[PDB]
Amino acid sequence: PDIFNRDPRDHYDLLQRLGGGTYGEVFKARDKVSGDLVALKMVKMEPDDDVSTLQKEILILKTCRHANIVAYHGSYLWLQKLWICMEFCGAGSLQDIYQVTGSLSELQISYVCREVLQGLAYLHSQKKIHRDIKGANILINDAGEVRLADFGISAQIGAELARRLEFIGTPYWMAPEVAAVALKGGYNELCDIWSLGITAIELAELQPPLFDVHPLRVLFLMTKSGYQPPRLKEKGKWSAAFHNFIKVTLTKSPKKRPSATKMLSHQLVSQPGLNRGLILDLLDKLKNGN
Amino acid sequence: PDIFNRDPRDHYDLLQRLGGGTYGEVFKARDKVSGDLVALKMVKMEPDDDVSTLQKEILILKTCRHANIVAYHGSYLWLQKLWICMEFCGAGSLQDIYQVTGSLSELQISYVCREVLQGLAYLHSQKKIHRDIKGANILINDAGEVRLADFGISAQIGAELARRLEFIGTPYWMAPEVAAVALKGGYNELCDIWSLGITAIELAELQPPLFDVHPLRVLFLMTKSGYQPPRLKEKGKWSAAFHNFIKVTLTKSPKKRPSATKMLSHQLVSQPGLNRGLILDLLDKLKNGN
Ligand SMILES: Cc1c(-c2cc3cc(NC(=O)O[C@H]4COC[C@@H]4C)ncc3c(N)c2F)cnc2c1NCCO2
Ligand SMILES: Cc1c(-c2cc3cc(NC(=O)O[C@H]4COC[C@@H]4C)ncc3c(N)c2F)cnc2c1NCCO2
Ligand code: NA
Repeated sequence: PDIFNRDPRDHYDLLQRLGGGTYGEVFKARDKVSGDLVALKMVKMEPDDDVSTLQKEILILKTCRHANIVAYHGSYLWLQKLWICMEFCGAGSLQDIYQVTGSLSELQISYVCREVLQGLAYLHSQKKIHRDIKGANILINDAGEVRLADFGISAQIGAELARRLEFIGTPYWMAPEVAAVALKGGYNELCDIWSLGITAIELAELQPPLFDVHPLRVLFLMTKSGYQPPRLKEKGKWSAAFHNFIKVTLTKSPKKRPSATKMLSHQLVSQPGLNRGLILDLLDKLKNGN
Repeated sequence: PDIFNRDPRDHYDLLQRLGGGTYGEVFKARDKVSGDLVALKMVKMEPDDDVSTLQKEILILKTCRHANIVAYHGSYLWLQKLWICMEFCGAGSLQDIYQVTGSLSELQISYVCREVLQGLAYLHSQKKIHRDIKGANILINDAGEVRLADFGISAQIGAELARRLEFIGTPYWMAPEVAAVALKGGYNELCDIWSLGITAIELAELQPPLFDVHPLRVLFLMTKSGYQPPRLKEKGKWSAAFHNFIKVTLTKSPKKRPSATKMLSHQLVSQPGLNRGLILDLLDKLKNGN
């Protein structure tokens, strides 16, 4: 896959850290030669991470042509630190945008959901799971394309699972079923479908349900037997299709939750009038206001 | 249950913390009146905590009279902290002991296994799961009795989760199945039967299996398909019954792992001659070598 064995700072200059920690170590950078702006993500490499596996995963990312996946431009290995070069989105995430433009329109939310579903179906078709669908992780590039970042690499999943070990504690005494559950963490492809439903509410109300309750209490609320899937709080403001999209995506039982493929036949994401223009208006509103 | 809503510092002199963090906030203290030594566990309360659930949970521990459960002496609620008064064990945990005496004999381990099984049977009958069966959490009072601690109350569960929130992330977007797993769902009480089998090995070799391996790598191995349940290293050193005890307690599938009650019929734990005299000898060995 031709992963560079060079210090990426040999070719780029870091300008700005992105995400405030929510993205990890991700930087806005400038191609020294061409001056092009890119995003460099640094995935710390453990000695255990087999570079043979890395090469296979990077090849998959390099050959990706899906319009809803963040563009891969190359990668670097230097001092056991893997760097991935991708497109830089001046607009950033949808969270960066609606924090300025405000509530997104139903059609705009519909376009976003359709595009994210298309991307989710591509990831799921590779037996990948995103696990963190949310406004902060859906990116709008300068051309108005909705894209998800594909970080399906063992070194990244290993880092996430490294925090999961600090969460569950020491494993030496754990039963196999406890270790298996803790490892998977309940994450399954259809969990991205639920997360998208929540995101649609986030884009519609500028925050997810129960955001006014501190996390610990929400975890106990979510896991009550009678926990009910959230809904939009302003009925009249939205069509029956939007409400139904939420109802269907936010199915409590994973077995009965529809896949990304099936969801693409839903009225809200199949309706006429969904075109890139909707995002170009949003970008205009962000750059120039009212 | 009469949870005294007075300052417990008025009735006890705090002498020294216990456990070095593994037990949380625990203090060896003295009753200012009777002079008896006690163990106080300080649980951080949330301003949200439902006090009705707390009372219902303390009454159960108060009316507990099981010989294999640490006695409950009373509790205090003060300045957003729940203090639980219990008996104090001058010898500490089996871990604190075998780190000085060396490995235990098969007969001593058999006695510890029957008593722990007795305590587990009680907790499992209450729909409670210990989850932390290990030498560090098996206490030995001066009389040679083996006792498990019953901290099966919501305040403690929330207390421990609040400490681990930094390692799991925000929950607002998580699907129900993901939230359920993060809150220790997905397995049975039989996981304690496994943890005791590992503990039996721990008491005989001073270490759980694979202790010399990185906890992350261990987890991966346990989840691997062909994972072999651990066994005792030196076969000749132990009886056929002890080996079988390990074999059945370390059954891979939980659907086939016997219950605490069913294990109490195993030869190793139903053999005559098992009494606290075995531990009183270990405590003597702890006091003056040999
Ligand atoms: C989303 C993500 C990324 C990631 C962020 C990017 C941000 C931007 N742009 C941006 O942030 O712009 C704002 C700052 O300046 C103006 C805007 C307000 N561009 C490209 C990115 C890119 N390719 C990425 F892969 C990297 N790692 C991640 C995640 N999700 C969580 C798991 O780890
Ligand atoms: C085990 C536990 C406890 C707990 C510890 C106790 C320690 C001692 N004694 C002791 O440690 O003595 C040594 C240090 O000094 C001399 C000895 C070497 N006595 C009574 C205890 C008692 N009743 C407890 F409930 C409290 N919270 C816990 C756990 N397990 C993890 C979850 O939270
Ligand atoms: Na062993």
